[PDB]
Amino acid sequence: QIVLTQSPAIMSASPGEKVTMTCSASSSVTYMYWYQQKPGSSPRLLIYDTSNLASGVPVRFSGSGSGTSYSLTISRMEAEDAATYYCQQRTNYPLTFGAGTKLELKRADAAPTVSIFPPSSEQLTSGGASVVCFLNNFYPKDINVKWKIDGSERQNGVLNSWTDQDSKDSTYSMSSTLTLTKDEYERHNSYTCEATHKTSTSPIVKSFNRNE
Amino acid sequence: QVQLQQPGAELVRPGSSVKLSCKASGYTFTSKWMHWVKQRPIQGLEWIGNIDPSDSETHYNQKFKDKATLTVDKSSSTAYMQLSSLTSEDSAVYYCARGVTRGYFDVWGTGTTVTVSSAKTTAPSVYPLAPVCGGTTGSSVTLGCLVKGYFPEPVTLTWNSGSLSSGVHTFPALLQSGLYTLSSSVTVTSNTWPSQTITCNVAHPASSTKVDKKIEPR
Repeated sequence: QIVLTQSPAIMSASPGEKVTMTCSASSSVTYMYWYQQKPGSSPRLLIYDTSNLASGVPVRFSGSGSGTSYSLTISRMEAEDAATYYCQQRTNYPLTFGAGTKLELKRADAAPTVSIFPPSSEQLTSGGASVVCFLNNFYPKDINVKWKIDGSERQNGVLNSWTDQDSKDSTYSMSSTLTLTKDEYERHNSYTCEATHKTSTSPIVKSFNRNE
Repeated sequence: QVQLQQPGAELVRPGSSVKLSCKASGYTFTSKWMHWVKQRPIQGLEWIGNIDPSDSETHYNQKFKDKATLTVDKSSSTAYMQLSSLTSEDSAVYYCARGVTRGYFDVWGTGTTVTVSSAKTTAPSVYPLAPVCGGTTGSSVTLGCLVKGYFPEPVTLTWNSGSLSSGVHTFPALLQSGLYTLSSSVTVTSNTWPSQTITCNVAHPASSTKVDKKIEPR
């Protein structure tokens, strides 16, 4: 019945430095358990009964704490450690997990690359028109999209999907797609997708015209 | 050694029931506790219950009664979980888990993704995405392949039958009223396109579809 809060929610650390992750319990707890989950894979046990390490766990992970405050410490951050980490408790059945500390690998500031695509003739045949705007290779994850039709902003019918952090260059990529009807698409001419990133206040602008 | 195999995905309409299994090997099944965990997109891990086959002990999470009924089979070697109710709330990844006594887990199963939806199995579409009329800025050209309106997951998207893989960003699908929408981008130099052939290939096992779409210049 105990509620476990893991802090912070999103971690950003560079390879080769000390990493301290913390979990906090509502009331007194006797033993703590930690779990690692890499993207697209089953979770695994790292630490048990607070201190001790599971078999197969590399010598860099450490755990400590008591009562309400507990910590998982990584002495030296490695590339294969970028994963989500979860809190785990007993002696109160349930038997609950934490929110999940997402350990995300640090990268030097990256600027997004934008490519806007007009709706295909195959979709315009069916009666639908989806304008796809690709936002590729940027750091960090947080970014804002703004669809502008003839200058006026559009909010409904927008689809936004992000990718997980890349294993090679450690950058994020997202796909922005606005869905419209054949009637709604042909009424207007200019279509713009704007990217508002932390790297620059000036929006990265890619646009096209329908009549052309 | 210790392996907990469980089926890929189950797709069942609201109201009806599902029987999940977990083929356990690498250890003595009747010795260690078997636990079950539910994981949702952005809500975290939720523990359901656990069975000891010994000594038959069946624990449950109070929030999961009586949505889940846990049974075991020793032959044969399997640990069962029946979900009775089935609602849109139930749509999640369900994990098998081994543990030595209450209440922590050593090894986790492959995980079965359960999708509770009234939607029917449907074939994909596949559309070619070509750059603006004229030329692309710089030296690197960007191409795309849009797959709209398909159920269920997944779809295998490969460029040039498997000859093109470098600089490819495949974006995860999103639910849009019963049918999924997936997109993928590829970045190559201007000396390769449109001098050489580039084709996006999509296959859907649930509908037996094989689409090869060539990106023609506008």
